[PDB]
Amino acid sequence: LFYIINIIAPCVLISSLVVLVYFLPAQAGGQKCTLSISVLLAQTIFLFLIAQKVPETSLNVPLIGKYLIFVMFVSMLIVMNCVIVLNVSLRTPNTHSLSEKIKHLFLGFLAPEIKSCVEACNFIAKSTKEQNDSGSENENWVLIGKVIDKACFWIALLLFSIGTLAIFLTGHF
Amino acid sequence: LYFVVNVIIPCLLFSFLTGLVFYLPTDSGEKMTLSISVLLSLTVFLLVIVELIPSTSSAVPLIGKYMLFTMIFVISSIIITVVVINTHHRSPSTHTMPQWVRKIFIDTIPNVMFFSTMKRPDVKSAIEGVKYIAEHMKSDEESSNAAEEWKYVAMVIDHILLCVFMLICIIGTVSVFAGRLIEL
Amino acid sequence: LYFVVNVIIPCLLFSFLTGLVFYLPTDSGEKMTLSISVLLSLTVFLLVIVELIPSTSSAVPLIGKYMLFTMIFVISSIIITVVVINTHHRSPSTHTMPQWVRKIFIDTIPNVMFFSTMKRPDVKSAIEGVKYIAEHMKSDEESSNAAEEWKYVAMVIDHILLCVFMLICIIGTVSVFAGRLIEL
Amino acid sequence: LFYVINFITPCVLISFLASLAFYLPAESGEKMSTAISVLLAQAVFLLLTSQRLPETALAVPLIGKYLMFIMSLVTGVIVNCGIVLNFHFRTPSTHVLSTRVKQIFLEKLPRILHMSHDEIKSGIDSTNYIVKQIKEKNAYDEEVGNWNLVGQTIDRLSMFIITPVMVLGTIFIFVMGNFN
Amino acid sequence: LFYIVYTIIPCILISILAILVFYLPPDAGEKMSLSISALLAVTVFLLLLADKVPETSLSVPIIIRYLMFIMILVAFSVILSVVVLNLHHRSPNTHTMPNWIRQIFIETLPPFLWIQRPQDLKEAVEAIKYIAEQLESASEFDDLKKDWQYVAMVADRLFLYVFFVICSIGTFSIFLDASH
Repeated sequence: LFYIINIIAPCVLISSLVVLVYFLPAQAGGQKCTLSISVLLAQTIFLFLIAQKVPETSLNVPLIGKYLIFVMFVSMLIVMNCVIVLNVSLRTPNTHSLSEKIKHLFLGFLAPEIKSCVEACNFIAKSTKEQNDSGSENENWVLIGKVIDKACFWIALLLFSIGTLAIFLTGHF
Repeated sequence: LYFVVNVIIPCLLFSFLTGLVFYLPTDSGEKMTLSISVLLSLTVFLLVIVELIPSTSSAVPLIGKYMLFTMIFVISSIIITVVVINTHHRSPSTHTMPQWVRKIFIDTIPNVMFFSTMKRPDVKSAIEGVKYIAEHMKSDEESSNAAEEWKYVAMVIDHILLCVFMLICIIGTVSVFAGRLIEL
Repeated sequence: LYFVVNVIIPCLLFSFLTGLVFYLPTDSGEKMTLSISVLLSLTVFLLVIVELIPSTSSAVPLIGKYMLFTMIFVISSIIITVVVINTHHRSPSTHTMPQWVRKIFIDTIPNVMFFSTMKRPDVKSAIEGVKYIAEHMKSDEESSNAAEEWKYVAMVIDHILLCVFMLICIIGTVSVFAGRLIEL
Repeated sequence: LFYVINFITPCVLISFLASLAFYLPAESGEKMSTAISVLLAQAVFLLLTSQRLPETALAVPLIGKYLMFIMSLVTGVIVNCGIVLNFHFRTPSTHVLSTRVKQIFLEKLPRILHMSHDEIKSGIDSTNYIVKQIKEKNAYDEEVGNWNLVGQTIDRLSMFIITPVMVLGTIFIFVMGNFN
Repeated sequence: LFYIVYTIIPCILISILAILVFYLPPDAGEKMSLSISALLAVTVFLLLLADKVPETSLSVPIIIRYLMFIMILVAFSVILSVVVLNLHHRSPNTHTMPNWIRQIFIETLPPFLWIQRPQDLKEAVEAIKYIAEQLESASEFDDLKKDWQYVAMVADRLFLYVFFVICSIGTFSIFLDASH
């Protein structure tokens, strides 16, 4: 009961915060990396906290230390995946290439004054057209990012729940 | 007196701040700034409390109880703030606003928020070009209107949540401590 | 075994995170956020070393030398990140690209980066106004091209530095640690 | 050797990182971020050093004097970074660009530092309105570009003025200290 | 002397930070960074003081009283920054600007505070007119928004000055009282 109330429960609460990053938007201003790296900093604090409670013999790693390492690593993976989503959503036809594979997977299953005036109107319309094309590509890449958000949300929920329950019901038995 | 001043008051202050985050408009992109810095301050204060209170295990102290409620309080706040941000930046291409969301949060709820102040030859080619620019502007304005509707919904959620979270902070605060206060 | 899990694993995480900033695009305003936060994490870790390892002054421990290496490593990565963001925002009006810079970083080196996939009455007033609009679009596109050339140079710099930094991370780590580890 | 390795070199490096703030452009909105994290690490070093010495008050140790001085210098750099962003973002509607500032920062220093049928009538009226708005925005923008250029030139001049100052201050103090 | 250095100097520099946050322009998007990072400093100073004051629970030493006063001042500076940012980011779509705010903060206070600032041709004409209209609509929306943000600006200046006075006077008084 002492370990549950003072170490286990506070640690679990903080660590469960990493699953929130899947409901942040995957574009500039979403601050997936801000959040995730801050959660990782709290996890470091937990590692320091645990160093103060386990026994001083150095022949094995305690079970609780194993578990902390595992959850820290899973959190790190999810920060990596947030960063990858940001990279994917801000892509452009110029820097990268949107393979049709990705598109199927995500967008599928889941007087001289008159002549100069007319020339300038035509040029104005053409420039607007060009700008709109470029933009259209950009919004395609934003929509892919939003699909990836949904999919990764479900993966992360499942993984965290399962992992935690099993590891902390082994100790209770 | 020693424990009040040295322990309880800082915790009150941090509770207040975390509660304040809900008055910050989403258009100022600093909701995640504020909420994650509050969370880190709370984690540190967990550290503090374990440093300070005794390490007995017979029974949960009053400060233990209060610390747990405070931790849940902060966590809830943070999660709903993320929720609002996510709602506001909701893509119309992949999502469609449910009718009941629009009816409840845009039409009726803002009206019952009385104390608030929130709103309740080549000439033919030239001519064709001009027409194309105008119609493109039309379409951009339509897209922008849908985006602005989403932002409006976020704003009216913030107002309502500001009310609601002041109420929750009060209720919980009174319940946690009144029993023991009267006991003394 | 006790020292590995208690010391080296956390240090491995931090080292790995360090270089991750260089794959993050500059478009997301968070390259300095991420790298500086990694640096701070390492500086905080120096507490852990100091609180764990023995406090003799006769000589420098193996993990002392390794942590000094890691300090310098991190600080180099962050300096180059700053450099590239500075270069990306350079303005044509003040800064004109030197010829050698263009010859090397825009023409030569991008070719020899095989692994990367980076590319290498009123009628008169109306007519004059139309002409004005069209020339203003001309000008906007020109200033954007210059600025785009600066952005392109920054992006190529980032790619190259990613590759170099991952190699240097690896090399330095192996050399520093294997040699002692085999003795154990 | 113990103090040089454990105490002096980490602190010195960390402080040196404060000079990078000046080479980081104002447009990249991360001057404050960078400077405030530097300040936090310096706080931490101060906490570290307080624990290493006795509580006597006969005199401040030499290494303590040097830490005080160098912290204070660094804090001056941070404050100046903030001031520079304040200057860069001033506009005609809120500030006055005096002649002295123009002369200094747009002519002299850039050179010294070697810096590099009524319906149709209403439609004609609407196109003329578009052009009028574009012209207004251009004058507005070129004054805002003046301000931009001022900031850039301040960056360059600040680097060239601050890095040598930090270096000379440090060299002199430390050669004095090597002769002890 | 000992106490002056070891406690008062670091405190001072953190108080200067928290004051400086009110000179940062709201457009920078850095007020919350500065202010909350100042709050982190203050809580760090409380940790710093823990291991120097006597462990008895009859009363509170004067140095802890001064730290708590300084902590509360810094908090209030944060708060007011967050208010100013709320004001700056208001728009007609969210808020209706009241008459009293406009009268007090825009008309009256600034002078006192010293601030003082053919079918086809018809078709094409309709398209041009629409373009112009869009332009103008955006301008009007921005103008209301800028009135909000101007109100924010003038409140921020006023807080700057007030906090500077308040911090200087209180710090001085406390310190002389302690060193007598």
